[PDB]
Amino acid sequence: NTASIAQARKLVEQLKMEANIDRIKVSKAAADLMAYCEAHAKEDPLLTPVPASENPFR
Amino acid sequence: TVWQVVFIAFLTGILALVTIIGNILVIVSFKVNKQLKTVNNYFLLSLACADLIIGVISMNLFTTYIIMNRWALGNLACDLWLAIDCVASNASVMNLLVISFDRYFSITRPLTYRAKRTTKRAGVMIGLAWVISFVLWAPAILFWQYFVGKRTVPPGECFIQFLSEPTITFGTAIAGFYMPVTIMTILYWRIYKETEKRTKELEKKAAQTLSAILLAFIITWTPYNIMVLVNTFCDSCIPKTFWNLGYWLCYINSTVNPVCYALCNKTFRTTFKMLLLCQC
Amino acid sequence: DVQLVESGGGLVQPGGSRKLSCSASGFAFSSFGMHWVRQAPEKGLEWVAYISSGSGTIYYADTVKGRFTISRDDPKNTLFLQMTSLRSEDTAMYYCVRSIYYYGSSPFDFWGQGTTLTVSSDIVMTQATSSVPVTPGESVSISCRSSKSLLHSNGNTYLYWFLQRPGQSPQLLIYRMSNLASGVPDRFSGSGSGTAFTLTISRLEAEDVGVYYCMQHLEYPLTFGAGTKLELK
Amino acid sequence: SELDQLRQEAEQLKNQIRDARKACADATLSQITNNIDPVGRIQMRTRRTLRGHLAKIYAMHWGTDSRLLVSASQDGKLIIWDSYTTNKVHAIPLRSSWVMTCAYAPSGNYVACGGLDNICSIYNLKTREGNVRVSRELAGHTGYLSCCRFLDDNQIVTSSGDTTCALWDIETGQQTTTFTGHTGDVMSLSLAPDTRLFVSGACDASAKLWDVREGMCRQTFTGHESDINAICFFPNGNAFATGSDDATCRLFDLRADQELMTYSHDNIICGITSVSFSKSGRLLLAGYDDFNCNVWDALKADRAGVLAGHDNRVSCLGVTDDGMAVATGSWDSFLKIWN
Amino acid sequence: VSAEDKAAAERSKMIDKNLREDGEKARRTLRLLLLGADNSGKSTIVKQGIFETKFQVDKVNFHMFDVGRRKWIQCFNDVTAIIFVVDSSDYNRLQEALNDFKSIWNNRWLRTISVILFLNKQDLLAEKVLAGKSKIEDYFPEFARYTTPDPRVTRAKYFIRKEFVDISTASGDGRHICYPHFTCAVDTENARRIFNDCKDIILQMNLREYNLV
Ligand SMILES: CN1CCN(C2=Nc3ccccc3Nc3ccccc32)CC1
Repeated sequence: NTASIAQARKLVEQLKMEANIDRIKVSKAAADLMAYCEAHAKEDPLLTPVPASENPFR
Repeated sequence: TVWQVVFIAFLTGILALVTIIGNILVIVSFKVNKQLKTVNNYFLLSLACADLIIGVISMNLFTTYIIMNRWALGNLACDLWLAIDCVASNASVMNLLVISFDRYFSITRPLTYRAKRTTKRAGVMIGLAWVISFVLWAPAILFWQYFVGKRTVPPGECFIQFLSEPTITFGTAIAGFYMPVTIMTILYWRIYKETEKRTKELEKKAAQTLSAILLAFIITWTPYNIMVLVNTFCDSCIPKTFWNLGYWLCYINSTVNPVCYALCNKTFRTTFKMLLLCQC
Repeated sequence: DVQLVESGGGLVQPGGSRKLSCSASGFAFSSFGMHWVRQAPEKGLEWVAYISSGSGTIYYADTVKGRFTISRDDPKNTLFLQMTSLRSEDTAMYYCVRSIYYYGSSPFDFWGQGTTLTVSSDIVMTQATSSVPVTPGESVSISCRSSKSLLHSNGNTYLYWFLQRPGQSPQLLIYRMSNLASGVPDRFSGSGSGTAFTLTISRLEAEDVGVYYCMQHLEYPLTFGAGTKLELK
Repeated sequence: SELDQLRQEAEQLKNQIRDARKACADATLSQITNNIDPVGRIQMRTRRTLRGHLAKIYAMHWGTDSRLLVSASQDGKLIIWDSYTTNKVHAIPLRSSWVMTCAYAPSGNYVACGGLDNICSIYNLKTREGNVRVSRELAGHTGYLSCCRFLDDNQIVTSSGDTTCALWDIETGQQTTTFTGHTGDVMSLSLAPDTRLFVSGACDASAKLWDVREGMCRQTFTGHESDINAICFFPNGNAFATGSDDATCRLFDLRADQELMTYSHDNIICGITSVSFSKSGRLLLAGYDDFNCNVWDALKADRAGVLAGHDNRVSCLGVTDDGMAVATGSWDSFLKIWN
Repeated sequence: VSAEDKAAAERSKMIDKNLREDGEKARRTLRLLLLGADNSGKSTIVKQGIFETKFQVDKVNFHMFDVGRRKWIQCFNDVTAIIFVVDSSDYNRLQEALNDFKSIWNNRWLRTISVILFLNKQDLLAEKVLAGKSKIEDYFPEFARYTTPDPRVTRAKYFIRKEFVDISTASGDGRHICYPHFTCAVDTENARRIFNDCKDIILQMNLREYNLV
């Protein structure tokens, strides 16, 4: 009966909340991810292998 | 005629290579395939190991012994070969007996035997088969001249040196070959009967496999184990050429063992195919 | 809830035999390794024997080896110490200590009341201080030294601290030189390196007095310090 | 009428978001990153293997100390491993042999498990009595638990098969906040580094970003074609990666509110079980159904390496906080540590 | 190796000892998955969020599971058998039952698991075909050409078992087979039927690994 109307109303309200949000461009999002990656590349043991003197799994 | 007898050495060498490789693919498949590291395949491991000693330690020395018509090795070094051949061959028989008992119980008692039999009760069956095979011939071959009488074989020849008495020859043949085979043929006949009951409850392939693996111990061993019985009361009425042929046929079962019992398993077959071409 | 109740003891003639028993009721006794530690009539703290969980590893001090036997009854949740050919040097209060051994564990956490028995290549840990005058509300530092470096190759230094208030069994304070024991107030701290260790107490109060004991667990025989007493003014 | 007007409004709203998302896609992330040197070949080797499990391993979680990890198996056992020495610290029996999730509290004082029993069980490890006892038995979910993650010693978020997620107060044992909006079964769950948000991947081929305090969905992501089995935030907290049964990883951006890159190859057909990032986010590690794991370059979508040491399905995969090791658990009842 | 980690190693050994000893205990039990619908009457099969029932026949352990679209079915990858209960009386919901049986037979995770299939409430079918008020030929037009390879009841029973067997025999390549059965509420020889069927399931796998049948 009225269950479909209530469900439809909830879908519109959720859609409206998601449809009105602050967004940034993909280029800025792409650049920010890139900057983080090379800002922490030195502290990534899996990226640059570390000598056995520092590996606790040697 | 070295230009003609060299083919005999080449033929025996080829099957000696076939015997050794067949155990190698069996022995490594137990390690390169994790799915094959089960309690059921432990017996298959022992059979290949027993045939391995036949492949290198036993067979080749016999191949030289027929082209080189004398035992160039020392007499004290000949009892080692006879003992090793008579301990590895028996171990092949006994492990086949253990397999037949394992298969009979797994079909007759599907829900009890496999769970009840852990790795402990298996280890003892594998060990006991070797132990009975261990002290059954070595005292007979090594400690028959040192304990009774003296050496009787000519220096240019070498045989097991107690076939003269028709008492221990019949006893050891019965307890080494004839008794295990009679058990197997009865056990495998019973397995076929219960296979039909499963089919009737809910034959072309059951009868074929149970006969291929059973008509390979009979063919490869029966001719030799009768001439030893004839040689008991007789001395040399059986030709020495026929004695050699039966002696060699006994070694053939070690070549056919890895295929009739291990390669039947689909997982073993897949690993053999992978190891044959996709070497890793 | 956790309790280790002692039994046995008394007056034993020299050369006799005795059997001390401690009953555990309140914790998983099977999963705990267990120790026996004595404390002479009016002297210090000395370790005696150890039995592992499952009774698979037993250790003795050289003084008691060959005439002491330690065993545990897991179904009965009790452990025993069968003493044979005991002499006058064996007269002490025998404490029973529970201990567990895994990564991040707290061994020697609980001690039981002792049993008073009256008979008619080692790491030396030196506690130079024997008695210090202490005023309430002040800061107290206790120093400890060892003849060997307790810092292992795995990064763990195996030094322990204990407090024995008058009339009470010793209580664990610091395990592995840096870790506070459960229920110990945050005012206790420990630091140091190999051969040099320090126990710092800030804002000392009542019930914080007694004898502070060092201990190694780098190598069996496990050994204690002489003990530093804290007294009022 | 009635529902027709509401249906038309929903359709117009969806089209508006599609146009709004397209208006921010000025340049593809692949185009921007086609100037950086590739990471090359990643040669990670099996360093330490963990034995003791008899059934399939379904979950594994690292500790915040990067040394202790807990694994869950169908044998009704929870095991805590000292990865440095391969030692077994604890063996917690389970009341139900059916477990699909495993969590290790950040403080290290608790572990969590759940499965077909529809119950999140919380075990206290640092107790007296020297044993491990269940401290809380959370009930209220009408479907099987797929994933649970600890916020602190008192809060936990659970993902269930009732198409919902919940936030529990452990001391009270009640559901503080429930999360609704998923159509299919919710399979994965990842907590943001700031803990104020989390993403959930469900069988409706969609992912949703939730606010823990508000209790409402903020962003819904739809770019997949099959069930989403794995999810993991980027270390920054402004992106996350999802793995699906369509043999494809996709990296979604929170601020741009759309997909960035796809990680797919023509020779991969099997689904994805578990994904995680590296310490810096440059490496994306994904477990697959074809018995091995792939290492992707998160900025260029290139296969940097392969982790092939398992002879069954790789169900769980995790990366330590310090980034030293990578742990993979499989259906062969084995745990492998790679470095 | 220090003193404490040597003691920690010994603790790991005892944990391993307990792990292997109770794994053997679980190795001697057979796991079964019970499946059905609301009207199937699957609760009253063996008189003895997941419900577990245990029963023992001739000193072997059986451990049945009840859950209650199916994403968790991959957890039951290595069960001894699947027990499927179908209400034969309900003609309307039979088509739903066959669709569910077809879905469970061709599942990617259950391609090698045998199914024991129970036609529960066989008595209700007996006192429904005889009455004749409802005809099963309406929902399936081909009961019209009915033949038995009361006949009206026996052919009715055999037609239903053939519908389920036809799905089973359509695919699978003989790796796993179905075991049809007919049961009722008053029937008490049900754990025996599972016992006989599970014995055949184990026997066939032993035959396959011996390359015999
Ligand atoms: C090829 N050789 C030849 C020697 N061998 C055996 N000779 C026997 C000697 C006398 C009586 C019976 C036998 N039969 C065997 C039965 C079991 C194990 C070994 C033998 C081993 C194989």
